[PDB]
Amino acid sequence: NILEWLENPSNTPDKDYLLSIPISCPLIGVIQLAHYVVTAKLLGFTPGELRSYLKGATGHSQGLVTAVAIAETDSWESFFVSVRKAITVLFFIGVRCYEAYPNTSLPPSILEDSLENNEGVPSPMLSISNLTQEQVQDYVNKTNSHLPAGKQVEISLVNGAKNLVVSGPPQSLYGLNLTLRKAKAPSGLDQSRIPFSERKLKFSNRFLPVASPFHSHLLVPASDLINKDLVKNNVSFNAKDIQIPVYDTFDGSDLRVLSGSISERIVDCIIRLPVKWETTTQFKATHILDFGPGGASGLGVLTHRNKDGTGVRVIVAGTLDINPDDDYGFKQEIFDVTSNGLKKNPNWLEEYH
Amino acid sequence: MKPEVEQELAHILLTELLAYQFASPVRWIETQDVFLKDFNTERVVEIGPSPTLAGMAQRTLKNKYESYDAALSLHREILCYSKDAKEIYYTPDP
Amino acid sequence: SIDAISQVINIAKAHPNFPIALQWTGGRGGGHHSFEDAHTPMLQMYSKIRRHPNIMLIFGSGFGSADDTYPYLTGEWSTKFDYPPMPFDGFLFGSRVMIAKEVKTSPDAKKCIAACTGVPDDKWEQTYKKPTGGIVTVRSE
Amino acid sequence: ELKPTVILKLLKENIIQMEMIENRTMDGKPVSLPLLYNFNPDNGFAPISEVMEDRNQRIKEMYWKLWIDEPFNLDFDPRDVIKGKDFEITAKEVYDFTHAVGNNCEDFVSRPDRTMLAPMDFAIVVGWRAIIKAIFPNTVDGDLLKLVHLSNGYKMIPGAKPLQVGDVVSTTAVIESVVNQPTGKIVDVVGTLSRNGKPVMEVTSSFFYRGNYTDFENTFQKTVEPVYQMHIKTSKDIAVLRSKEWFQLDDEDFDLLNKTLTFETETEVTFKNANIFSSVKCFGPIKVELPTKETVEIGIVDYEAGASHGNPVVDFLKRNGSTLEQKVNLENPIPIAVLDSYTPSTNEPYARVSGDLNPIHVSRHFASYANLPGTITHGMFSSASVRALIENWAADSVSSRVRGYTCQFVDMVLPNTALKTSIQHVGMINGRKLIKFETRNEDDVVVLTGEAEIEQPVTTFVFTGQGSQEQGMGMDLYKTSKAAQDVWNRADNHFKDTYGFSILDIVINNPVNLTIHFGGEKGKRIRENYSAMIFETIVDGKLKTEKIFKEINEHSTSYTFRSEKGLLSATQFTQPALTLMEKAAFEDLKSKGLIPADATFAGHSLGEYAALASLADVMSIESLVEVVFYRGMTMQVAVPRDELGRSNYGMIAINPGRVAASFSQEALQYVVERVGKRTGWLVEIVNYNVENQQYVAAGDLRALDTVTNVLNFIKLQKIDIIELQKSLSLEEVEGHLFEIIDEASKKSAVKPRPLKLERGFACIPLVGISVPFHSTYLMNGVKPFKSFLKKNIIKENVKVARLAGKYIPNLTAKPFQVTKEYFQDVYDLTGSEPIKEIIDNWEKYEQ
Ligand SMILES: Cc1cc2nc3c(=O)[nH]c(=O)nc-3n(C[C@H](O)[C@H](O)[C@H](O)COP(=O)(O)O)c2cc1C
Repeated sequence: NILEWLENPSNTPDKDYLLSIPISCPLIGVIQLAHYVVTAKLLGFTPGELRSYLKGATGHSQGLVTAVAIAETDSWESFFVSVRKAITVLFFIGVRCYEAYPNTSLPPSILEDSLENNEGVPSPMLSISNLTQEQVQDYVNKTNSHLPAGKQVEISLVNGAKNLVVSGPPQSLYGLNLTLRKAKAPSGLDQSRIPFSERKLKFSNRFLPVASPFHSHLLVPASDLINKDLVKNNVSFNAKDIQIPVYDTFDGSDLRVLSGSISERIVDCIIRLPVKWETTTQFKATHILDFGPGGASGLGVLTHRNKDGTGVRVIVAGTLDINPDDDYGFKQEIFDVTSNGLKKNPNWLEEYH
Repeated sequence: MKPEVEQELAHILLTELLAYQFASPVRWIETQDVFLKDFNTERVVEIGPSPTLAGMAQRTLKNKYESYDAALSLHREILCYSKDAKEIYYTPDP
Repeated sequence: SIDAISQVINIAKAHPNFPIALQWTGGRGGGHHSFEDAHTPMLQMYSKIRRHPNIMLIFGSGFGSADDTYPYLTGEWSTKFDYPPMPFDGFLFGSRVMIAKEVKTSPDAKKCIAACTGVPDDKWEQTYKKPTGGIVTVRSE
Repeated sequence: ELKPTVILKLLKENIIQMEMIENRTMDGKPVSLPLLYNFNPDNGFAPISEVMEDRNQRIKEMYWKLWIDEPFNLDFDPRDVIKGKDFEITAKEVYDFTHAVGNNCEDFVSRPDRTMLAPMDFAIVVGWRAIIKAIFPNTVDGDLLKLVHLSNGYKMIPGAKPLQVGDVVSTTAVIESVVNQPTGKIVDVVGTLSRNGKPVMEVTSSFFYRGNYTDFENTFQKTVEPVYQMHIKTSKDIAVLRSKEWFQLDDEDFDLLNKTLTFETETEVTFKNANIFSSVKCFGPIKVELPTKETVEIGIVDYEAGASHGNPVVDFLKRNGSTLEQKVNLENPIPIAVLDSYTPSTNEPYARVSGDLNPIHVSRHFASYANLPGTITHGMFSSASVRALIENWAADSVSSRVRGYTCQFVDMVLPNTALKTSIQHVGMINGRKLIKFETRNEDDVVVLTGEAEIEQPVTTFVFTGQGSQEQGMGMDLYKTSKAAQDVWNRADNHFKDTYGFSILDIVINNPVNLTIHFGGEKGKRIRENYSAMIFETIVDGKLKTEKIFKEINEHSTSYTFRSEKGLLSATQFTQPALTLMEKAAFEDLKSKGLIPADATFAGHSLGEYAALASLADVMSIESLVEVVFYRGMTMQVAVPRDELGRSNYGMIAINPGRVAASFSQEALQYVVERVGKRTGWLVEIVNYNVENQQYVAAGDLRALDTVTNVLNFIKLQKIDIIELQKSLSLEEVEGHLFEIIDEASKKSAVKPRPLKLERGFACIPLVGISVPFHSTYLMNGVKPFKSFLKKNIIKENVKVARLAGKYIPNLTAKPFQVTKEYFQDVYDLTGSEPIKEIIDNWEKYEQ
């Protein structure tokens, strides 16, 4: 009862309930759709009018869905079947992927230890920062060495340069976490009097706020089932109908140039295939608009720090706050009338030529 | 096999192992590996005056079980009757 | 130091209308030293350094000709490390000049300096242990 | 959807009828309870009165239709076994149950490449119909609407694996006790869920029909009396025991004097009146302690009495004995956690999975008719709900570990109540953690209380060998623990009375020297035990036997053991001291109930005797100190000695790591085997302690001095033998070090008589040792010991299961198994006649 929880906060279930995918997937999408709409309505545009100004769109993980659906959008009357398509996909992703691999009690001993070691509260997706993709894959290959097929962990997201995300069963991800715990170094080690080459790896690692192992072999079973379900309802995405490029999460390609089903792709693109985020953000643009979840903790800023010096300028569309750095921009720029609403990030090559 | 028969046999096997242990060498490395890896002991308790066989099993863990332990998320605990009374008898401080 | 750079950035906000020449030296320089790499710090601080127009970024240490120095001017150097082009505003030459006709460096001393085979940034760390290209580190009083 | 719940009308002859309807049934077809009331207008004040006759029967009939899938027959003997139904555990019945009670343990959730396990809680789903039937017979006439659940527990029979998704389960309920009390009737039922012939777990439920009963003719009680231990010390003691007609042993001639008896009793009683018993049976085996501390049946307790008033047998044993309880408290309770729980919004979910369609929990009009606070939550829910907490937090979510759980339903709970339940670690029982819990509600009333037995983590005991013995070792424990005292004292006595010394003394104050005196008649008894010390030596068929104590003879007045340091470090005493300290310590642990059942064990050289003694009671405390003591005398004698009693041999402790990071185990083996063959001397690797770090070699002192120097060379030379083995041939590097050997071997042969081994880069001399034991050197001394052992380790004390799979020897490094396979490996490592025949004709299978 989404409407109920909204009206009487008193009745809203635990974060634990709200976060598990079957209800969290669809809701997140509604949040994104909802943001699209405040931007569209407040600009004086139709859904499609907004969409026309776009060189293209793309989502990260489950965000791919709304990007596809957003580009199929034309007029307000028509906007709603587009909404239906999006959230009825997310709903099935959520319901079926949960069924495939549902969270089970963490041995309190593990939770205890993982906590007094400043790591997260064990979940199906670990995020490792400041390690080569190669470096990370190395440690996981080691960890996986000792485990059975059904307990193995893989790279789910290559969000960026030295930023990755491994995923699998929480307990085996905790195992990787231990093998890592010895290989690192206390953050305030002060290796300033040690010669550079000779110094020790400092790096960050934490569990992410998610109930399920996205982009892992744990979910492959729900793949065929979800699609079989997607067909049993109105949902499908014809390349004819998408009006602007929707960059494939793995390829970096367009989803329109596709022999088979575009629906079936983005399902397998969220459930089984990795997200090579930088390669999927191949495009060139002046401005990137972030409609996805979580203010400055969200996808926009991540992609921004990937691009920094290249003249791309990210704007967080869902949060009216203030950046002390003007590193990126918040909700305001999208609507400002002054020349103050047209900011661009430097391209060092040009600026300092 | 008949119970009485099993005894009789198992008996002489036991006495054989003990008699000849005298000459054959002590395969402790292989032994530790049996209970450390095949059995995956989490509490190995040494019953002796001082912690000699313990630090033995401890080195063995660092030397070989470094990775195994990590992945399989098994917390091992190595206790000597000599020095770790509290932990064996389950009687702690506050 | 990376912290040291961050300090200069603060002296910079201090008087935004004042020219500050941030001479980023490395660990591979002459005389006084540093345990620091010549690329890492700059590769890491560059973006922040560049949001202050009063900072004139100057790369120094390990340079001797227009040729090896050029890529740091193009901004092409930072490319080896999968980073956007990262161009510099000038260069300082400390060691390269010690032989010049007009430094007071003694005859036999200029002769000594030349005949030192250099060493790539690849292997400067070895100054801490062996003579490396005819150059060792040694600690002051 | 709306539906009829109650129907009120008249019937023939002025009888009000309240049709009380339950819609949630077994087949969807509504069931009904006919409540009948006499209307009578002649009593203006109380017109309506209830038809009481057959009232219980009508209520029973309706409960039957809801619980029992059988024909309504209330004609069981309450004494007859109730067979259940076979029951296959579907994957989904599990999903439903776990989710109904809220048990999110991964052991029950379908995961790839693992079979689904069923919660011990699930036992109630299986046995419910078999069990509940037990309170139904006419001879146990209750008002099922006033029925009350007191308790319910599950006990896993040892060795039985947990319920699985595959399993087919046969259930049997018997009804152990049915007694009329002041306040009401109590029925104690026992379920036994079996699988594939074998019994898997026991389920215990006790129910209560409140009310006033005179049913005495249909009341009976069986109880399992605790084990009584009795220490027959005196002669009148034995007399008093023989005085009782129920004391009945097999051979009346049995020497009770100085033994310890145990009485494992069951007393079966039948009531005939309020306080007076109708009959009292009391039977059980009488057992006697062996030296191994095993217990063997000696006879019977056989009591029988009509018109009794009390149990005489138990009263006797109470006053004249002690009561062995297997539960042993900790010193202080250790808190585990305090956890927040909730009861379900509706009860239908639990009712559906469990088969408890009792309307009390689901239909408000039934609840209200019974005068309950509302639609009470299934007590059985809270059992499973709380249990889940214990499972998670006390067993670290290892379903396997909880092997016992029990639950007392203190008070009722309504749906949507919050329940802080707290859990502490209270004590031990047989290696399992005893855990107590208590659950209070929002008004701080206690609602639940029970206990659980939880397996300890996988335990392995390793018993220490010689080398670390300290003066006073484990003497503190002698002062505090009773178990300890018994072990030491039994031994110390045996030593005093047969060899004339106190092992306690030697340990307590390390004596420089010690003389035995062969005094009077007892002095002379002692010295013969010294004079019979033989060391046999089978050499090419010939048996070269010598006296161990050369000098003790018919004219000796005393012997004297000597040691410049202190006799506690002379192996003949060292070994008993160690074995004793350990065996004592372990028996204290055993007494505190701290020893896991399935624990695996191993000992290091000497400690292997302590290990076998401690875990498998293969020998008496005295047999141990004996064997071990001779094992030491034996070692002292198997090597030729000087005037000053010097040795031609010794041991070196090596560390392949220190020679070279390259120098492997195969490298130390290789090097030692060459210096062995080359110099034609004796070096062999004796201790394999820590891979690539700690090894020990023994043998000819000269060969030890070569290896120690050969090694020193290979280090300063930086010789990677793993690399030279690739680049050169076998014969090539062979000769290569054969040369290195020969330059060092010259040097030590030219050294004085008993060469003094000195330190190395990776070699340390083991100061003390003089016998090359754990080499082949002692093969000749095998068959005299092999008889000594056989004379002290009797067939009857080797219980197979105590060793099988748990005991890791030293000869073999593989867990004891009595298999053709195993037997062969032993021959291979040893070559023994007794074995070879056995391997050769293994098909001695049939008696
Ligand atoms: C002989 C010699 C004397 C130096 N004296 C100073 C000084 O008084 N103050 C200062 O900030 N840097 C001093 N430096 C550091 C240089 O100015 C410059 O940072 C460094 O030499 C550049 O490294 P490079 O010689 O490899 O190009 C000296 C360097 C050398 C080789």
